[PDB]
Amino acid sequence: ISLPLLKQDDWLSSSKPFGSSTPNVVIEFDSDDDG
Amino acid sequence: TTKQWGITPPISTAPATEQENALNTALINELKNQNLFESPAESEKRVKVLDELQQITTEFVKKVSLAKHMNEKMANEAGGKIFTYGSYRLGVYGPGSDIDTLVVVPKHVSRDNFFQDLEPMLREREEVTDLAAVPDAYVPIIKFKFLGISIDLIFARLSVPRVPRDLELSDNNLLKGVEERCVLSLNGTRVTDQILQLVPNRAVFKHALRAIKFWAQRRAIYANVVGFPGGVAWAMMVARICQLYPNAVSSVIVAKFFRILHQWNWPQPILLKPIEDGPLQVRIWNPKLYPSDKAHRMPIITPAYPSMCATHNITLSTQTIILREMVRAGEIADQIMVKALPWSALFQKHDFFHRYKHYLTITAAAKTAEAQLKWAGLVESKLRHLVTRLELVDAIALAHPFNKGFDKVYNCSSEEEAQQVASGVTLEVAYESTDHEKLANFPVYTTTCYIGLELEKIKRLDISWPTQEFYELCKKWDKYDDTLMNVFIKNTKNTALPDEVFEPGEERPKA
Repeated sequence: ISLPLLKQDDWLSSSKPFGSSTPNVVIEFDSDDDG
Repeated sequence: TTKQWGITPPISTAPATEQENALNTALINELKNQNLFESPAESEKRVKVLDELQQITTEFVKKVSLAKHMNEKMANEAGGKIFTYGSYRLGVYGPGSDIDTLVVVPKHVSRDNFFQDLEPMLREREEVTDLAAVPDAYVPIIKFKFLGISIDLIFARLSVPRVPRDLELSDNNLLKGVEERCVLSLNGTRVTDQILQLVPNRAVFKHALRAIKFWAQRRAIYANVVGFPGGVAWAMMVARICQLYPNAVSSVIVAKFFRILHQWNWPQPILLKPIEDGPLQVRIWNPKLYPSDKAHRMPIITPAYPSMCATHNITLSTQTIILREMVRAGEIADQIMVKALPWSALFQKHDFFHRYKHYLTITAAAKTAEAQLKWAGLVESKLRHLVTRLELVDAIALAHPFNKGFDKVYNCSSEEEAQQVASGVTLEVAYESTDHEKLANFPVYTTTCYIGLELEKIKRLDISWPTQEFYELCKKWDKYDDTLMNVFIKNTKNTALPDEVFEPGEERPKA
């Protein structure tokens, strides 16, 4: 009868994928805007 | 003189001057001021605990032997001895440090009897708390805290039908009839014993290893799982310097340690004794015919058969870090020997978050804390595989892995918000900082590891291939499901570093 706790159990047993991923990219060898 | 230690004649057999012996007293006094010597009451407790675990092993083998229908005489003389290794048997260990134990039983006590019979013997024993006997996923290991003393017990099965109460694992013949998994286990205590016997003065070796191990920990070059040498590796490195200076004190060893090792012409390996061949026909580390052992950057070969390279995980980046940290420590070691610097100046903390311009943020997220610990351990284990793939680009000239990881707990509100936290997007969300499991059996628990980058150097850099391989390499784990766990990698500049990586008072890089 505890609706918040039932939503937690539905969150634990959830079969949906957890997050996703993306490719990374670093910009510039830093000749401009140096430290 | 009349003594020849190591595989080469020493550098100098000269005694310790009054200044060297006085600096040695200052070195030991500094090590004591850091609480690196535990206490006399706690070491006496570890002895009573080990003798208590030895009485259980006899009770353990005797019960399993009677179940195999052994006679009253054979089951009594079956025995079963427990050994120790690692930081404890070397005598170099601080307070709260765990005792790397090892149980030796005859072959009629299988690994199945190790988890089925010994685990209940420990819980019913009124002095064992927090027993986490994990069924073998890597090596038969059991962790608990007998009387508060943390123990890591490793199983080892010998083919000899009886194990006496006074057995020594020095004879190479005992390795026969033993599975390869249980051979590498015994190799842990065989090498720990061989180290303590190949050094001239044992007391000088222990004080020197205390300062070198401490210095390595204070500069994050001690973790083996990321490519830096381990405790046994550092022990063999200070053991080699003790051989070259037989009658020197610990302060002399530490001061000469950094100079000799960073000017050592690698990959000439370090050997505490001539490599001995044995009965079993297995690889014994020959870089002239094995190409795998040839590629070892800084080989440190264990003296016990079979001789293996303990520092095989070292990559190009870790090697450069070790050499550069040895150069800085050497210059400090030279100025403390002239009383121009205190001994405490050598144990300064690292400066990882101020050395590189770009840091590779690697986090591992999970829904529960039990799954988080299992998931955070695997992602860190596959970290050395990422730096090896990052070295192949060589737009990156250096990929420096970091020692530990930062655990933060997010308290998400909606189910759609937790999916963002589980990904690279991090909005203004509450993140509590924790250390380990909670509750004692929508929150998203994370564990972040970093990798420093020094760029070779046009307009942009794409590391999409190593990051994608790292994703599949972590998700290939058999104990994984994308419904609970995930892992992603992000970029971070000097100015973009979080506030957690800086202790109060530090100056963030402003560029």
